[PDB]
Amino acid sequence: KKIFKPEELRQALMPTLEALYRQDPESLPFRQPVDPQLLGIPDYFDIVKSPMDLSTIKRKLDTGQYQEPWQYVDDIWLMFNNAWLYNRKTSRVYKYCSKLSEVFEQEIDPVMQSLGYCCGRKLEFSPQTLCCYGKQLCTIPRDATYYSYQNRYHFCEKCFNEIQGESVSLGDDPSQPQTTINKEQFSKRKNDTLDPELFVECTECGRKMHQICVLHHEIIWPAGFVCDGCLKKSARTRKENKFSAKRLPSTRLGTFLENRVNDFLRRQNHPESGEVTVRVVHASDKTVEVKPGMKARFVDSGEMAESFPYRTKALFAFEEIDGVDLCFFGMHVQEYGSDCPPPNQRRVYISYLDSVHFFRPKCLRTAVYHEILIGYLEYVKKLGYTTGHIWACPPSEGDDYIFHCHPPDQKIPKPKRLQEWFKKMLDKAVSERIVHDYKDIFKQATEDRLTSAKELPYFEGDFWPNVLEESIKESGGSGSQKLYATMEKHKEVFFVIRLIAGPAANSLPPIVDPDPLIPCDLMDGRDAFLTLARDKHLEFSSLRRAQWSTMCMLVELHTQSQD
Amino acid sequence: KKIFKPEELRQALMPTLEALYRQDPESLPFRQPVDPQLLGIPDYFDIVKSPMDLSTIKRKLDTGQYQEPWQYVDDIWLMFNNAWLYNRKTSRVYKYCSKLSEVFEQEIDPVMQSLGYCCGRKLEFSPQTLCCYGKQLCTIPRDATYYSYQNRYHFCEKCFNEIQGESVSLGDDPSQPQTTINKEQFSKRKNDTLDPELFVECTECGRKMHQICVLHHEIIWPAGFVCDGCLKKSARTRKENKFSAKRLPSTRLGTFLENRVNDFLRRQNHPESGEVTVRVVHASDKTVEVKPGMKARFVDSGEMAESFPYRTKALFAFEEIDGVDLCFFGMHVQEYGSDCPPPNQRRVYISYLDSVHFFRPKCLRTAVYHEILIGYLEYVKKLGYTTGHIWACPPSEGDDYIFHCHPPDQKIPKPKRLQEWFKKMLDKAVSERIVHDYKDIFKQATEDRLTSAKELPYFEGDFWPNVLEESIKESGGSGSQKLYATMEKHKEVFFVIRLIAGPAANSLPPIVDPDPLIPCDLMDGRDAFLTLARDKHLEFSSLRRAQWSTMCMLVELHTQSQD
Ligand SMILES: CC(=O)N[C@H](CCCCNC(=O)CSCCNC(=O)CCNC(=O)[C@H](O)C(C)(C)COP(=O)(O)OP(=O)(O)OC[C@H]1O[C@@H](n2cnc3c(N)ncnc32)[C@H](O)[C@@H]1OP(=O)(O)O)C(N)=O
Ligand SMILES: CC(=O)N[C@H](CCCCNC(=O)CSCCNC(=O)CCNC(=O)[C@H](O)C(C)(C)COP(=O)(O)OP(=O)(O)OC[C@H]1O[C@@H](n2cnc3c(N)ncnc32)[C@H](O)[C@@H]1OP(=O)(O)O)C(N)=O
Ligand SMILES: [Zn+2]
Ligand SMILES: [Zn+2]
Ligand SMILES: [Zn+2]
Ligand SMILES: [Zn+2]
Ligand SMILES: [Zn+2]
Ligand SMILES: [Zn+2]
Ligand SMILES: [Zn+2]
Repeated sequence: KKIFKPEELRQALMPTLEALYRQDPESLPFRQPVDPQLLGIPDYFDIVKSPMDLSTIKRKLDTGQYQEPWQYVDDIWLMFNNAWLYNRKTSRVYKYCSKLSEVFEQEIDPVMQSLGYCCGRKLEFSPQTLCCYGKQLCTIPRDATYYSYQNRYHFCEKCFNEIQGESVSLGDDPSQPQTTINKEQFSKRKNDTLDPELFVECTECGRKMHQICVLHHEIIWPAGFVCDGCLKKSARTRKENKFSAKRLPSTRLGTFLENRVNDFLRRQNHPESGEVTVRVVHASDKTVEVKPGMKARFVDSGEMAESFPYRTKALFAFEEIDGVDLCFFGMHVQEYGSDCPPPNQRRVYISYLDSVHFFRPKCLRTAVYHEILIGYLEYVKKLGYTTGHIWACPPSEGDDYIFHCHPPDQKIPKPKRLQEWFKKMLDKAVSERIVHDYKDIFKQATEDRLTSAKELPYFEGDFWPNVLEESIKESGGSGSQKLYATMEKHKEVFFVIRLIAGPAANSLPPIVDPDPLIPCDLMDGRDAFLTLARDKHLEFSSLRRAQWSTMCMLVELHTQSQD
Repeated sequence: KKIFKPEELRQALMPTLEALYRQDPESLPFRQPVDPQLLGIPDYFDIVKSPMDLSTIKRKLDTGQYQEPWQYVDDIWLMFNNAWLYNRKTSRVYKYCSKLSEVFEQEIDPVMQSLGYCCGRKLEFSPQTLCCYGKQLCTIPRDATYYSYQNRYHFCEKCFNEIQGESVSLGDDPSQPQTTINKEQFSKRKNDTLDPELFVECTECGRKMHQICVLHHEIIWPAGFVCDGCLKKSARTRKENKFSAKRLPSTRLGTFLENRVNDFLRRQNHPESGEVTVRVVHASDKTVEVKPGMKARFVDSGEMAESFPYRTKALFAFEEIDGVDLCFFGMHVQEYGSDCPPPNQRRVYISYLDSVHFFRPKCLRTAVYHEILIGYLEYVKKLGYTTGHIWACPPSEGDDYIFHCHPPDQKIPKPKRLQEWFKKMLDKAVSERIVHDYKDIFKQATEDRLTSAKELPYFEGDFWPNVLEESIKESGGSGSQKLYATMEKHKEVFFVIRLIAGPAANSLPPIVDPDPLIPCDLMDGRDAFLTLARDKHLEFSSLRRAQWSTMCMLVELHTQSQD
């Protein structure tokens, strides 16, 4: 019901238009309508379907042809966009248009906020990286050229010509079907699509606002979105967000971890700090099956179990930033209890761990990650797990372990840095008398005097079961030939962590998890959360997006159980 | 003297050569000598004046032709650049070489420190931009084509071709007459010159180690450089550096500022922190002379003083990092005491202010800057100065206020940030009862009810003297027509800080500096330090470089006073 008078707009908007005029000599190609004849370029109007310049925008602002502020922002970007679509990253017009937008990004935000809006940015989702289907490590970066069929199966232009002739094997994904598709049936594409961010309208104002900015979810507030401005003018606020990190069900594991982190934070008494919530959101019983090579060498002759049972758990840590939950750490673990046979007995394995670097304060981020991890080791140690195993291997270019689409400026560690990061955490744990000691897989195997692949712990998704299949094949049926060699080669990447050692490790009681099972398909393994994020445009790439993603993650965790 | 056994060099260096070999398929074009025939590229043996590859480097490392480890590092980088030059970054060959180099960067550093060297990086100083002579604001970027006479006068590609007639008038540079020079007598260069870092030999072991890495100065330790290892082999260490930041002569002002900062760090109790040393390294008395325009309008009239006397000071803050001094902040001020006629009477002005972002801990950096600023404003108040002035404006791209060549990842704030930065600093000083109030120049002029330009503080180098020249000139003789308008246009950038408000001004005691004069040509204004740095290749671009520059800066300060 809010009416905007054409003179209250120019009162607010014109300053930021003038600030674009005032840039000598950067605004020249924009000050008056582009005239293709007067610059000799007949291929202009055919490339720019609807053009814009500075005076056209000014005329509309002076006459009164802008109903609402976004129309003015939209034209301003239209003008920039045409200008980028013609010139290259190399010319002068481009450089100029960059400057104006750069200047405009600066002025528009306060002004738009003056008018009662969330911001003044034009916001879109940069094209995600896709999975090349040929190599299995192959990746498709933004702007690259790729081939799709039914928008499922995409191929990197290199991988695609590495195919035999014109017939492509495809859809080997679920079950038996080997549907064979011809090359002619594919779409040649550029991974360059830009989806805009969505707006939500205020049911009292009428103002378009960025969904992600105002954090409005249809499930949490089904009455409809009411902007802060309107809420303040009636001395009221939003309903409580019942779907919070804090209100996720508690478990002993979570309570233990968060107490540790929070106690740690208190002793620091650092001023930017806020309390950390830790929640276990998945817990289920699984079995890993020994693969066919190792099964035929060791299982069929009864030297090794055909499978090992383990519990898998997914846990996340959250912090309140600007009065809103943000998810900053995640981890999936595998726990092989006392009922599991050798050699996996009483071992825990960290499948995957991951983070988004928005924890406040930056100063204590690493230390908190170390605290959560050391705390996990301390928990399972008390219950009776004797040993922990960690495969320290950073994700490859544009892969994400748990959180879809990280911030562009959250550097990923190289192997050395990651290995030293783990050595630091474990050294801490060694000095608190929690971890007894640790060694790389090779020094450990020597220590334990092992002589056969069958003595190596065998975890779901780990590196060793795969290399053992190759070992047995390549060596003609042996299970020891290149074992110590392979262990040397990769040694500094494979941490083996002794929580309980010596004679003490032999006369221990049964391991009992006081926590109950927690079914939750969304976090059974890591692929579902990644898919959910890919599917719903969730990103962890900026604080505001991480906040919204977190908000959605929670709504999913809460509405999955209740039915 | 340490000749290396050829065996020492194989069992240390091969792991890094094998690491490059291990890269399938990224080392394929580098495995064999480039036989231009087999490929289909004729011009190889003319552009690459010497080819290099992994087979040849393997040959030498096995036959012991490598005398010292740096030859191996050169050949590795010989090979990389050869391939990096012949292709552009578009191709496949170039990308491959880039992965290779990153692998080598990751492998070589531990290996070289095992061989007793500082590091294994190949280091050079990237060219700095140069002043174009034509526009007098024109600039020559790295890699841009340009023209030069002697090594003094340079011209951008376009500027040079935009002087018609084929003769150039160089010699605006001195106050000596205007010579003229042919166009044939200029050199066509490219700005692609890279200077290697210098090495220093150890007088015992004989290894080349990077000067900047081991911080050896001919003047500090004139009995030759001895490496860290050789000192550790003799149960002895380097003679105490007598040219420290700490041993710079103290001042009552210096001591006041550092006592504030260090009390501040003690109260914070943050476990990363080092002590801060503030020293004033320049104090000279000067006078700013009213420029021609205003001189004619107001001075000859008898309405305002022809020139104002001020004291100028330069003060730097240092921190101990890895046991070495690092200069991290710098400020020049202009102090207009009680002997100074209006309107400048009892006003301080911050000429310039700069920083290098390596202060530990990061999370206290901004606070410490503020404590220094709030400390200065508190010191001048207690001395009897009523009013401080700050021209909040960040440096242009590629420009440096005080420290030459900043780190590439030290973001420079945009105006709205820098403005908010001074507000946070001031609000704290108002919280602390030190600053009474502060306002923008336009609101302050309105309160003081000013009516004429003769009433505005006239500071050396500040924005207003220049703009007042232009205003009188364009208005045809008027002293104050655009005045309030001009002040309004830039209000947000000119801070007016009131230290003593109201009645006090009428009869405060005279202002006396308890500190003596510190003559120091190097720190008289900002140009001499920038110039020294540009001349001696001093940079503040990394921790190691910034440390070396601090060492030289400190040597230069210590050896002007003494003869
Ligand atoms: C099947 C198969 O084949 N392969 C595999 C099998 C998978 C095995 C799974 N194994 C595991 O899951 C256990 S190890 C994996 C670790 N997880 C990740 O790495 C995910 C992404 N990384 C992160 O979330 C964080 O980086 C984290 C590792 C949590 C630590 O963050 P941090 O903040 O405590 O330290 P920092 O990151 O070094 O940064 C701390 C400082 O170092 C800086 N820094 C970091 N990296 C770099 C760099 N590369 N260059 C320069 N600086 C750099 C960073 O900027 C920063 O500065 P500051 O704090 O001053 O701002 C598969 N399934 O795909
Ligand atoms: C003649 C004429 O026409 N014109 C002029 C006339 C001269 C007038 C002279 N006036 C003055 O001397 C007074 S104005 C002060 C200007 N001095 C400088 O600007 C030197 C370069 N800048 C700095 O040394 C520092 O930035 C400093 C100003 C000390 C503040 O450092 P900081 O660290 O406390 O705050 P932060 O930098 O904002 O950073 C604080 C956070 O904000 C971040 N940040 C900073 N800038 C940006 C940015 N642009 N974009 C995004 N993020 C950004 C930064 O990375 C960071 O994150 P974190 O702490 O999590 O890492 C002439 N003569 O040429
Ligand atoms: Zn918004
Ligand atoms: Zn491909
Ligand atoms: Zn509203
Ligand atoms: Zn801190
Ligand atoms: Zn070095
Ligand atoms: Zn030029
Ligand atoms: Zn030596």
